[PDB]
Amino acid sequence: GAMGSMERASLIQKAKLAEQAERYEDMAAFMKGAVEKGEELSCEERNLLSVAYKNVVGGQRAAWRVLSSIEQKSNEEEKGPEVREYREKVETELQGVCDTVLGLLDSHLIKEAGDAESRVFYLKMKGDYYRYLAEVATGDDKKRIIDSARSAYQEAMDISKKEMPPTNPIRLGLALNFSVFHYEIANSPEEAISLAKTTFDEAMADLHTLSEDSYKDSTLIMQLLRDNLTLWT
Amino acid sequence: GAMGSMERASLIQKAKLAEQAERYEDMAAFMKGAVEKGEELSCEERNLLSVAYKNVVGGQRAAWRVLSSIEQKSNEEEKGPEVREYREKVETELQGVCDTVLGLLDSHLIKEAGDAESRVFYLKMKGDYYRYLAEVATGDDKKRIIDSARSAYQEAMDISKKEMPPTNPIRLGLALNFSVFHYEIANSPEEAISLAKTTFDEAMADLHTLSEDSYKDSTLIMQLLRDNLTLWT
Amino acid sequence: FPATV
Amino acid sequence: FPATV
Ligand SMILES: *CC(=O)NCC1CCN(C(=O)[C@]2(Nc3ccc(Cl)cc3)CC[C@H](N)CC2)CC1
Ligand SMILES: *CC(=O)NCC1CCN(C(=O)[C@]2(Nc3ccc(Cl)cc3)CC[C@H](N)CC2)CC1
Ligand SMILES: [Mg+2]
Ligand SMILES: [Mg+2]
Ligand SMILES: [Mg+2]
Ligand SMILES: [Mg+2]
Repeated sequence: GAMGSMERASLIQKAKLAEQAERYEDMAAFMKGAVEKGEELSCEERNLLSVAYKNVVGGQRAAWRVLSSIEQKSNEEEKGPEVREYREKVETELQGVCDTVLGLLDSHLIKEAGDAESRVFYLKMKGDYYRYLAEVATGDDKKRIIDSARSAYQEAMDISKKEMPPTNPIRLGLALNFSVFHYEIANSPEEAISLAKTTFDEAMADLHTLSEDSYKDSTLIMQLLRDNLTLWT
Repeated sequence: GAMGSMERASLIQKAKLAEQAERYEDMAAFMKGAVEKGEELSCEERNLLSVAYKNVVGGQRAAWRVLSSIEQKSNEEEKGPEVREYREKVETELQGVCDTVLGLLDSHLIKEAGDAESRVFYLKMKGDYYRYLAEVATGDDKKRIIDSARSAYQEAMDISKKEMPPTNPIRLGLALNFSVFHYEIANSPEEAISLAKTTFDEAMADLHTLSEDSYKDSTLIMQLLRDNLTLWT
Repeated sequence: FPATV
Repeated sequence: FPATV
């Protein structure tokens, strides 16, 4: 793409600079360039990719929610088409970012990912970006978008339970996000709560095996599970 | 431009939505569209324009400072051209935003602004965006860029002192920013301090004339003058 | 809004 | 960094 002339290592270096500068759109463009070099990503590189797009789409989602709230209130004086148009503009940009990430995953990150840690990470991301599409979907494809998220999360869950310990941060983060999927997207709050609780309790029982540094990583995500459970119960 | 087909009123409405959504790049694009309709701007519209670009360029300046710091440290192991290249990329985008705002002011906001409040506001903005150019200037034109800022601020100051009371928020904000120009750009800290102190004291003496709401507006900016004075003395 | 990572 | 408006 626009990054085709830049060295892979320079793209990664610049992604790290962009992160320090809180330039997440640039960070994402650099990481997209790096992915498009065609080589597999290391753990650190996978995390740069995820951070960049999480921040970009996170900003878009927050803006979409503000606009959707304003639009909903307007449909409870007539102010014309502008609120819908601008919500649609932000929505279309959001969808474009999601399609970009899903495209990277499909061409060809997932198919080359053989190790559990990489394959679960990418399948989790696939679930996440279909979940963001589902948040804004209102038409004929809504059910299929929801099912695409579910299917990606479920494949990730199946691999994670076979291949990773219950405290592995990727396994924990996957469960956290799939539980949110159940609560917010699939209208399955009991499934959400059961998943969060089971994940927390199984992790608790495996903490004894960990170093101090691994313990810190795992417990941080466990706290997020507890935070959601507190919100939901 | 890209906004040529959108109604002026719709652009303004969308700028306000973009502000609520913290979408400042969109806000700026909408306001640029509105300016390019060719009609003068109301007070509220001038403030939308200024808010939008202040936020866009503010983000760019913060990123540039992070990158420049990293670059300076690298020139105190050799890591190649990437840090300079990426600082240059952000710098060029910053300069582009400044050139866009200065272009709006020159074509044709300033020349149509006859009332003191509008003309001082636009001349202050001209000074501000030349000041941001000066922050990153390192070459042959640095002195001329600094002088362009100074000249715009000075014209604004001259009109403000003739036409506005010492508590007027535009007069106060102009003085605040011109004082910063002196301190940070012109290497004139004594001028900066004298301007801030004189502006504060003359405003203090005119507060008695104000309503409660005007008092709140004026005193907020006076506090910023005091904050700078505290930083500098 | 619930926590995700 | 000093205050501006
Ligand atoms: C190679 C790899 O994927 N490592 C996993 C890291 C574990 C630590 N970590 C995190 O805890 C945060 N991000 C994250 C992202 C995705 C998943 Cl599945 C789990 C965790 C980053 C720091 C935050 N305070 C918490 C989440 C980074 C990834
Ligand atoms: C028509 C017009 O220009 N009105 C001036 C407003 C006065 C109040 N105000 C502010 O105090 C902030 N912005 C600002 C911008 C430019 C200048 Cl010259 C002065 C002030 C906005 C709110 C902030 N907390 C303080 C500065 C908006 C403009
Ligand atoms: Mg749509
Ligand atoms: Mg189960
Ligand atoms: Mg340059
Ligand atoms: Mg003087």
